[PDB]
Amino acid sequence: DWWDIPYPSQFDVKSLKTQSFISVKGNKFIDDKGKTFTFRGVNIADTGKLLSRNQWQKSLFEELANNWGVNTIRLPIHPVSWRKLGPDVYLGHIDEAVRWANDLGIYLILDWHSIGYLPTEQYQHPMYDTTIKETRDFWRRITFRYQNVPTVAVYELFNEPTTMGNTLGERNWAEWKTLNESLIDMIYASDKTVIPLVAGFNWAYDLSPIKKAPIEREGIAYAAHPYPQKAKPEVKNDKNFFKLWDEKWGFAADTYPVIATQLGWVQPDGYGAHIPVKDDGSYGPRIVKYMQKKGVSYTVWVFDPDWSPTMINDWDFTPSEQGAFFKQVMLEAKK
Amino acid sequence: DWWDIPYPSQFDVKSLKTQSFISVKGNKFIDDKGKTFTFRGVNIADTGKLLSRNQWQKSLFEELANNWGVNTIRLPIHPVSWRKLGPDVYLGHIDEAVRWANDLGIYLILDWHSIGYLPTEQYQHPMYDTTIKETRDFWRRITFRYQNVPTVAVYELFNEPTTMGNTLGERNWAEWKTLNESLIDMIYASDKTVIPLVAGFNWAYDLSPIKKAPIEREGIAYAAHPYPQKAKPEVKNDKNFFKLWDEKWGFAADTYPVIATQLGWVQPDGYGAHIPVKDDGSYGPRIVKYMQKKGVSYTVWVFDPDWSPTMINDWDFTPSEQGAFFKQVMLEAKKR
Amino acid sequence: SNDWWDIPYPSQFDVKSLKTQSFISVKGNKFIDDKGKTFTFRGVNIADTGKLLSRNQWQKSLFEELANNWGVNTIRLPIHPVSWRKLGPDVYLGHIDEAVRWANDLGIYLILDWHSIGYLPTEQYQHPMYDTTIKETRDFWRRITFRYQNVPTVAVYELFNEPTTMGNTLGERNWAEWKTLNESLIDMIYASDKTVIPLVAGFNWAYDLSPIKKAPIEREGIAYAAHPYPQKAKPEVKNDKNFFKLWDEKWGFAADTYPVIATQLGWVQPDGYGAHIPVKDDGSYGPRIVKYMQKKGVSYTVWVFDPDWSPTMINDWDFTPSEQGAFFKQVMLEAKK
Ligand SMILES: OC[C@H]1O[C@@H](O[C@@H]2[C@@H](O)[C@H](O[C@H]3[C@H](O)[C@@H](O)[C@H](O)O[C@@H]3CO)O[C@H](CO)[C@H]2O)[C@H](O)[C@@H](O)[C@@H]1O
Ligand SMILES: OC[C@H]1O[C@@H](O[C@@H]2[C@@H](O)[C@H](O[C@H]3[C@H](O)[C@@H](O)[C@H](O)O[C@@H]3CO)O[C@H](CO)[C@H]2O)[C@H](O)[C@@H](O)[C@@H]1O
Ligand SMILES: OC[C@H]1O[C@@H](O[C@@H]2[C@@H](O)[C@H](O[C@H]3[C@H](O)[C@@H](O)[C@H](O)O[C@@H]3CO)O[C@H](CO)[C@H]2O)[C@H](O)[C@@H](O)[C@@H]1O
Ligand SMILES: [Cl-]
Ligand SMILES: [Cl-]
Ligand SMILES: [Cl-]
Ligand SMILES: [Cl-]
Ligand SMILES: [Cl-]
Ligand SMILES: [Cl-]
Ligand SMILES: [Cl-]
Ligand SMILES: [Cl-]
Ligand SMILES: [Cl-]
Ligand SMILES: [Cl-]
Ligand SMILES: [Cl-]
Ligand SMILES: [Cl-]
Ligand SMILES: [Mg+2]
Ligand SMILES: [Mg+2]
Ligand SMILES: [Mg+2]
Ligand SMILES: [Mg+2]
Ligand SMILES: [Mg+2]
Ligand code: NA
Repeated sequence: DWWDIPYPSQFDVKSLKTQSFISVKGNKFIDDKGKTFTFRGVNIADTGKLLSRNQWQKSLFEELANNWGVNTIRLPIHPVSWRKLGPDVYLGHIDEAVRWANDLGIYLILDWHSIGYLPTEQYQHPMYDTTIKETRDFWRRITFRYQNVPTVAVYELFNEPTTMGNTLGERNWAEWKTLNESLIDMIYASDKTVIPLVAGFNWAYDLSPIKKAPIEREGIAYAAHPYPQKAKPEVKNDKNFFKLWDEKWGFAADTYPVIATQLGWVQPDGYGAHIPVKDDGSYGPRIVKYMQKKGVSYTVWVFDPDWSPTMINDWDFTPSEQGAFFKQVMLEAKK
Repeated sequence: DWWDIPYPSQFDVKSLKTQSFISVKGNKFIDDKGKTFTFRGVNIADTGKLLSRNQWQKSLFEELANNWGVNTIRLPIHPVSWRKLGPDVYLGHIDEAVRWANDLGIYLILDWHSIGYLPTEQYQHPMYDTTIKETRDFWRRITFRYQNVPTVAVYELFNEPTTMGNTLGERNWAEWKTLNESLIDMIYASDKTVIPLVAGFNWAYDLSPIKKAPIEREGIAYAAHPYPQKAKPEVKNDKNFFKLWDEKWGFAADTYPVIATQLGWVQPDGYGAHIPVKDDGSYGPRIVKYMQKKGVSYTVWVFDPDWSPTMINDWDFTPSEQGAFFKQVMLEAKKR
Repeated sequence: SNDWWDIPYPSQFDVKSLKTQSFISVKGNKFIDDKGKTFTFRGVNIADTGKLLSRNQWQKSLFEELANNWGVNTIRLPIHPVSWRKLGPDVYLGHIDEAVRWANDLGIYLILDWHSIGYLPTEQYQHPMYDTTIKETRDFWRRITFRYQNVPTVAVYELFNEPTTMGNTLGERNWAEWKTLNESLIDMIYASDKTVIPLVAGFNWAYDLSPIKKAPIEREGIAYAAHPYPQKAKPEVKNDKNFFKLWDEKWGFAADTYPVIATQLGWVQPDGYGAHIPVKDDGSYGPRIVKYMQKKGVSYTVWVFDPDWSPTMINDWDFTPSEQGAFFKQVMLEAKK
């Protein structure tokens, strides 16, 4: 009977090992000793995708933490999967990830993984389909459940804002800013320790609206998705890419913390190659140097052998080209 | 086939015996002879809950009208139940209630029983989940079906507005006022005889925004849900409670009619007792004294043996502590 | 797969499968073809695709009968939201593809009509068969516009059949709100295919265009809809002058400035099959509305070429004409010559 459906519960914080909260201070993330912190890690696939082939298991997190140098895993929660498993079940699996990550001393970014224009509720593909109501309810449920959990560090409100050339609606920063502020307010009402992560347009590439109209809330960070072909100089060299990246997103790191929550590449004739992820490989060192110099955090897309661009070519973790490259970067940074 | 689905029908007003319309005049409800009317009664449970145990029957209304002194029953229509039964079936059951109530000379308050913040479509619990679209459609359908029906006196638009400490959204009176005004316009386009009942924030406790920004429509009343622990005076007496009640909701009764559409208590150590309904029993006399001196209408929550605070222990109507108290209040008021 | 991550991205209609057929465009108050010649849409509604499928009447032979024997150059498809949901987008679009091929084979054009009745801003409607949301409406037009990019056969996107608040029982009718919402739909459509013709309707069931004099839709290439059923205008004395004047006041004036399509019109006898206000008439309306539209150069699609939905143009699927059917058949055959 519907009147017997129970009220929800909160994650048991006493079940966790000691782990520092991460906080925002100025343009930096800091730990609870005030030391500058950067998120460095990978995306994995949606929980439901992983479960379907029995790959949702602690051993995945152990591989990443022990052999790939990560301190962070981004979970791209697809709305269609949230519905298919159902909130109750999906949250039970996120609980597993919290325990696994906490045991390894690594952090999670929870990403509401839609692509499109939330104010008109139009999207790139049905797997990303959602509504304002459902998006708010997702964040309400997450915020309540993971109150006071240091492991869950960042709430990435809406993966990739885009109107696809205004075919989805009229992109309007004021409208999107207001909606983000509304989501932030629901979260902060419930847990002030979490870091909301806000994205710009052009699939989370273009932060330039914040130069004059930044989100008017404290404690937030900005996302950036600097895939190789987002910037399109004729002469492909460091100086030209840096000029273009500076203008569209890199400038943000001067004032706010930035997480490049997707980045990566595959050869133009490789597996799952498509605009804007095609590159000859020179992008790898370029984006890493750029982020290193600016102190930008990152999670590579994607530690999965099916979804592209892949970091691994099979579930024995055989590295792809970009996987081998980023593996060494992250291991060296962990050292 | 969908193109053969019929258009809706209106309730047959000739099926009813004579019963006065209730109307709003200034700060009072009145009947069709101008006599001041006070709604005094109870909530019963959602229709679907009652049907599930075969307790949706005229006998329930007879018990209340004959033995408990009520002149009003409030029906808390839960959105999840509206969906589960479906509109067509649920309306057929409301039609039964209308006939039963009319035959007994009592009135109905129809309550769209949600708890949360309709402008952001976020709620306390999924049983209350709704949308602006579904809420409008509920009122559209009700207004059409029950046109010119005196028995159905009050349309209580949204039971308990709350943002749960702004976890559901940012409470904003202007926005809420505007949405109620939109709903009222839909209703009044269809039936100007009905009384809309509008609620404030803090679970329909706080009407204070209306001091400066009242709903800009005539013929409405305001809800109040003055549970015992809503007001929290350090020193618990008539003076301090009356002052706090005055400030947040009682003042409204100076200017508009007010229905306390939920009130009641359970002893603090009682099975199932919770904030804000815990009380040592002194609230009963105090809230009744306050309401009586201000001429405030009321429907006790709840005449059900399961849903708390209960007025009865079982379906033989054994009164609970608050049940026994309010029964004697209502029987005495009916004789006055 | 039954796996959601394997669901393909959508595809566009194969424009190479089509015979040559001119695009129709808007220029001033006229429709024109690709030679610059003034074009007039003249044809009929048929029923919703799902209704027709249910009895195996969604057939090429229906389009052939109309094009070959009834003088039409246009068919309007009234896509009901409940049917969109019942068949599902993917399947419904596959059936629209059939219509595109049929119409192109015959050299005739389609008007695609998102066939709801009510007030989209509040998402409240006349009947559940018309029920929709802003989200679903936008998505319909997004999908349609993508699929039929660069397809001349598909000429007009009729955004929302019949705006009405039913005496403000559905919401407060408000031109500014409605204008803005139509502009929003147009922007999404134009971002995907600038060649299409959006068709915008006013209140009172797509009858009152008068608000456009000072508050027209602020986009180029727009046509306006009117549904001038016989009892919409109510002159005290029934004669040509009084009907023409009332028609010009509420909608016909629009044709002086913009192209207009009367996407529903027609009548039945007051004691006839399915008779109801506002479609009852003794027949004098037929010559009147045709004379008026021909003077103004107004395009039209009669409601409806179906034996079940009323007012009918035919009594059976052998195409035996009803009173209005025979009348309009003669008019359209003469106009085609
Ligand atoms: O079935 C089609 C195709 O799917 C490919 O995997 C997809 C990923 O490439 C895709 O990654 C994108 C992110 O979701 C976006 O946020 C970002 O804009 O772009 C990323 C790179 O495209 O994710 C989806 C799931 O969201 C995957 O389905 C397969 O690799 C490929 O084999 C297959 O043909
Ligand atoms: O299943 C949990 C619990 O349900 C209890 O019954 C509930 C009622 O107590 C509850 O009453 C509330 C009103 O609906 C609200 O408007 C008001 O704010 O607060 C009232 C409580 O003080 O109603 C719900 C249905 O809406 C009932 O489920 C049972 O009493 C209890 O035994 C059971 O464990
Ligand atoms: O089942 C009831 C009744 O349905 C009739 O068919 C309906 C059509 O008459 C109706 O046409 C209307 C248009 O849809 C509207 O846009 C316009 O305002 O009014 C038209 C009528 O004047 O369409 C619906 C589908 O939308 C049909 O169901 C049958 O003709 C009748 O026999 C039957 O009893
Ligand atoms: Cl519970
Ligand atoms: Cl576990
Ligand atoms: Cl964009
Ligand atoms: Cl803040
Ligand atoms: Cl009876
Ligand atoms: Cl509140
Ligand atoms: Cl406020
Ligand atoms: Cl008024
Ligand atoms: Cl109207
Ligand atoms: Cl207006
Ligand atoms: Cl334009
Ligand atoms: Cl009629
Ligand atoms: Mg946390
Ligand atoms: Mg484009
Ligand atoms: Mg009434
Ligand atoms: Mg008894
Ligand atoms: Mg076209
Ligand atoms: Na579009």
